[PDB]
Amino acid sequence: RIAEVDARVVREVCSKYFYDQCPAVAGFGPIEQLPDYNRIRSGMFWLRF
Amino acid sequence: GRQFGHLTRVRHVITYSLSPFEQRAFPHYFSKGIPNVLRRTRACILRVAPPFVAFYLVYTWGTQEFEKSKRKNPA
Ligand SMILES: CCCCCC(=O)OC[C@H](COP(=O)([O-])OCCN)OC(=O)CCCCC
Repeated sequence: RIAEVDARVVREVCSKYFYDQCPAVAGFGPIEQLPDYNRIRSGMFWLRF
Repeated sequence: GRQFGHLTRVRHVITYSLSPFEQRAFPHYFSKGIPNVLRRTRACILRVAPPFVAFYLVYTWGTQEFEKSKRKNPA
């Protein structure tokens, strides 16, 4: 099941779960500089792509 | 300038937030919206309206006088 994996597989698999998906976030401590959720959410895609 | 991470000190405060794709941008827009507008106008009308009513009364009197002050009298 590993040797099947090549670069095309990770791109397809990662986009399926990561690209343009709503993440869950949890913060604890001195997190004033923790980016706002909309900024986090916009980091889940690239306008160049 | 000022940066995030150098503003102030905060302790023991938790914030729960939901993604904007999980919720509605217009929730109860008229159900809860109008009663809130009524409360907001009710709370401030007595502080804003009187001076502008006072202006309205001066405005009608002043024109009413001027509009007829140049009428003629029999003398
Ligand atoms: C000719 C095309 C110009 C494109 C400008 C652009 O997209 O700016 C970034 C944001 C949206 O991207 P993002 O903030 O989600 O970041 C995405 C991170 N991957 O868009 C806006 O809200 C900016 C408004 C500009 C008004 C002058």
